Amino acid sequence: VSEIELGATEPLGVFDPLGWLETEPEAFERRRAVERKHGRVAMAAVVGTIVHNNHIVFDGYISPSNNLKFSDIPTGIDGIFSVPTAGLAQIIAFLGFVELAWLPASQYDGDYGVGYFGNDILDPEEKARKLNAELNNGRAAMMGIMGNMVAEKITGQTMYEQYAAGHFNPFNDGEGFF
Amino acid sequence: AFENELGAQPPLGFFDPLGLVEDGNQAKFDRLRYVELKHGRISMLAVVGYLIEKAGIRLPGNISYDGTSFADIPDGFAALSKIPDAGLFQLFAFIGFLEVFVMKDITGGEFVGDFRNGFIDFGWDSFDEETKLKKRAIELNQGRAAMMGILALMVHEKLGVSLLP
Amino acid sequence: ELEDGIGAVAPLGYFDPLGYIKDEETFIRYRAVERKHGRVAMMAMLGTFVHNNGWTFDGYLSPSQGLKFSDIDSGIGGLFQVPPAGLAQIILLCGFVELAWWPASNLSGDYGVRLGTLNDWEEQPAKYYRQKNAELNNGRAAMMGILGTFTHEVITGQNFAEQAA
Amino acid sequence: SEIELGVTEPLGVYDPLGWLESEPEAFERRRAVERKHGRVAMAAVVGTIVHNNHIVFDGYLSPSNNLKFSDIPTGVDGIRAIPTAGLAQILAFFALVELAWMPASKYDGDYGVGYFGTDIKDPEEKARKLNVELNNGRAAMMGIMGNMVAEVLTGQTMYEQYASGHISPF
Amino acid sequence: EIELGVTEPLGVYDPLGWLESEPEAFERRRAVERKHGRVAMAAVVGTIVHNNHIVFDGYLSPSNNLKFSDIPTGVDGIRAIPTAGLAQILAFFALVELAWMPASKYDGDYGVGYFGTDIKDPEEKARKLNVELNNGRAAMMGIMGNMVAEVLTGQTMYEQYASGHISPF
Ligand code: CLA
Ligand code: CLA
Ligand code: KC2
Ligand code: KC2
Repeated sequence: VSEIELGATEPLGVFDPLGWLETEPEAFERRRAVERKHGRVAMAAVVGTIVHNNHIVFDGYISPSNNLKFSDIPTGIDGIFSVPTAGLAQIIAFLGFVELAWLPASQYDGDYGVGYFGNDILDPEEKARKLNAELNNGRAAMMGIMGNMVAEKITGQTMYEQYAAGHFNPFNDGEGFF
Repeated sequence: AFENELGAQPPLGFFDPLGLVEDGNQAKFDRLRYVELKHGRISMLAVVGYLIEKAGIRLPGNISYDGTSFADIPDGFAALSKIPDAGLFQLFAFIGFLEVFVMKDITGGEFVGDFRNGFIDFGWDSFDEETKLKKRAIELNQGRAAMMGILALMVHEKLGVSLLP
Repeated sequence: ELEDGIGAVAPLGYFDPLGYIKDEETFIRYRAVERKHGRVAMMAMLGTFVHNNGWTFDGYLSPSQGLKFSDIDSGIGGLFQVPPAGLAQIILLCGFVELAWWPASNLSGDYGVRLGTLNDWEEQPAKYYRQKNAELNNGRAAMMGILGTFTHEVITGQNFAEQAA
Repeated sequence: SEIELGVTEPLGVYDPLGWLESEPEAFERRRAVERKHGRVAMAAVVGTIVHNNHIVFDGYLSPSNNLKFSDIPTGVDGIRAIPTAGLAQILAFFALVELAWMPASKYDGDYGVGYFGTDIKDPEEKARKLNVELNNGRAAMMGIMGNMVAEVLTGQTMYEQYASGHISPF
Repeated sequence: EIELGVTEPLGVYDPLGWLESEPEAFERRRAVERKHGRVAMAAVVGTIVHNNHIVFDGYLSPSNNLKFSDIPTGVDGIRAIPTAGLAQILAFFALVELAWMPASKYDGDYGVGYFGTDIKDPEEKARKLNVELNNGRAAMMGIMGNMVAEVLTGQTMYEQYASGHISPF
């Protein structure tokens, strides 16, 4: 189970339209590290957006000094920007501490001690299948989070508001080219 | 390096003013030719579809059980706003099914764009090699002409000027 | 356990600035003490989180004294509000477990608690090392946290639930 | 190890038709069909139990049609209540599933998911759980057919049938 | 097995000496002990559930106008079930006792394993088998004590605790 054959599954197989696998072989490790990192971050982001638009929110005040509740934070793109500056500073400080000490971003192979639910998959084919599942879900989540953000920007309403309004058909509505 | 490989014609031969394939990468040329042929087939379907949709020809019956019929659907981009949402989803789902499962090479073809897969064939082996190349060139050039034609039709729908008598 | 490097992780590895370790026996004694302290402090920290989150049982802790579970303080003085009979029962259970079921004389700290596939150590020794180090480090962090909680309640006079309010 | 799979007590190798000897080459696809039907029937039986226990989502299945999740009939007529777009979405999703992700042409039924994400290393335990799956699928096929026939003949869903007390057919 | 059930502080505890004498009956005696341990553990959990009033919402027997709440939480709860209900219980457990998980299988290994899997480590497997046996013994004693306490006091465990009648003095 080497890194070069991971992420090449059906139906596309080794899918490199740019041909960078054969002309830039030395940068593949860093590129796959970036791809896996983005995939994990985007999977977390997609789950977070699904949680937000379902109104699964904490009870209380995120910043009682600012008189701001968790429910006051928007469920769309502006939600992270609605957090107080001190809260954003704490979030980025903790995330940087994690990415520098606990899960060093310099660890390109992505093996941060833990495995899949804490277990190493001793079966080679099963290990490869689960790594490919991680990569494919990361790619799908990258596309999904990009689509969610772009759709929110274009429609001007969050995912929950868009779904409540019934704004699903891009053609019959009066907005945009269609 | 890329002369006379089905893109060359007597008026102009290998015509790559941008030099997008002049490097000589066979995989990139195959991808570009696949895109060109796919666009050409879609456009040569779209040209006749648009032409007979604007001519007033409509599929007989009702497009939906609620009462709306094919005759009520207008011509051009306005048609998409009047197709039932279930009907639009069914159209997109059928096209996606074709893209994912049907319109692809699974058994390996002798060139790019051959989707026969040994399942559906009308006797392409009856043609000789020159006739096969002639048919491929006809398909490709019809695809290019139809691409530009459907582009013109979609442009002039938005313009006040119409190219149809 | 010293040879396995248990408890020596990043950033500072084998960290004994005062030279307390002189042979294997003193390390075994100190590691047993540290592990018991870590387990107790982790339980204490989980208890403090539960208390200051307001998650309390419904009913009376001692109906004879009319003491509800909600009347117990969430601070360091909460346990001392438990009636002496209840404290005696708690001490009896703790003594029974720590003398018979999980005897404290077992300096190895291993009592056969295996979680099946969650401790697949016969084929994943890396899991064994990771879990031992995680247990020790969480115990150290919880010891520091419970010391800090006690210090906060002493210096401010108010429990963690109302110190953050 | 597939020919001896699904052979359990008290029947052992039960083949009254003699098709294990008449058509030995058709057994692979017949077992694949049996396993697929068993899985589908197990899911269907769980679905019927969930429906008749009135475990339904809150809201509208299709707000445009003003169709609550609770408005869908519990019995065999519940599939009719789903609008055309919903059925089209189900068909598209399961076409994708059963042609790409878990192809129906794989007659071994092994799609890489294992049993709760794991591969059973012990051959006897794996065989035992495969036999459990097959026997449960057979029982679920019989049960779902019985539920459908009982609803059709009685004219009422399982919830209505139990609530009315019409259990004994005499 | 012979070494199963041997645990500190008692070790091999055979006060009446039925291990060195008549050793051929040990297999069935251990099967009976394990069966009773499992049954008594289930019974103790059932009593705890009953007296905490975790009950199903509805009617146990609508024809008899009997609700799950009407079933006593003590030893009289099994007597409140209708005859048809008891017959259904007996039929289902005749199936689960003769066909599935036969009681004649004295080793107790019905293929379900421990939470669906086999314990690969022999030491861990032996330890958990000893845990099962000791918990079964504790639950046997506990269920007998609970029954005797309810019979003598005349009130269920919930009623016994709520009334404060804990000390029998
Ligand atoms: C003018 C346009 C045009 C031309 C010349 C071609 C030509 C070709 N296509 Mg093609 N195609 C087109 C449009 C066109 N296509 C469109 C619009 C689509 C999208 C629907 C496709 C989708 C498509 C696929 C998916 C595939 C082809 C393939 C082929 C090649 C094999 C032909 C074959 O099987 O032998 C045919 C042999 C015969 C003897 C012909 C039989 C006579 C026909 C069946 C009766 C029609 C007679 C009638 C007078 C014609 C009416 C024309 C009218 C519709 C305009 C051939 C080079 C296949 C390929 O590359 O395989 C090599 C392949 O896999 N095409
Ligand atoms: C990762 C997967 C994913 C998924 C499941 C969705 C899902 C959705 N997106 Mg979306 N999106 C994604 C990624 C994704 N997005 C990405 C990566 C982007 C770019 C960053 C976008 C950008 C985007 C925009 C800008 C919009 C959506 C919209 C939508 C919603 C309606 C989609 C629809 O009906 O369009 C159907 C479209 C297709 C199936 C694509 C086919 C396009 C072909 C090539 C041509 C079709 C046009 C053609 C000229 C007409 C042919 C007619 C013929 C079919 C008869 C739906 C919830 C729309 C929405 O919510 O508004 C109501 C909307 O406006 N998305
Ligand atoms: C350490 C874990 C622990 C266990 C395993 C355990 C088991 C049992 C059993 C079963 C064997 C019985 C039968 C029993 C009975 C009573 N318990 Mg325990 N009990 C534990 C802890 C506490 C604490 C902390 C308190 C407490 C109480 C009471 C009272 C109330 C008397 C009254 O209100 O007069 C009664 C009757 C409270 C109390 O002591 O009141 C002064 C109280 O504070 N218990 N308790
Ligand atoms: C098979 C699994 C499945 C998937 C994976 C899936 C995914 C998505 C996604 C992608 C994230 C969106 C955005 C989406 C949206 C809508 N769905 Mg799905 N859907 C599935 C199944 C069904 C069924 C069975 C029904 C249904 C419906 C609707 C309606 C209501 C329209 C309306 O307001 O009337 C809307 C807007 C109902 C229906 O279409 O009724 C007309 C209904 O019956 N859907 N659906």
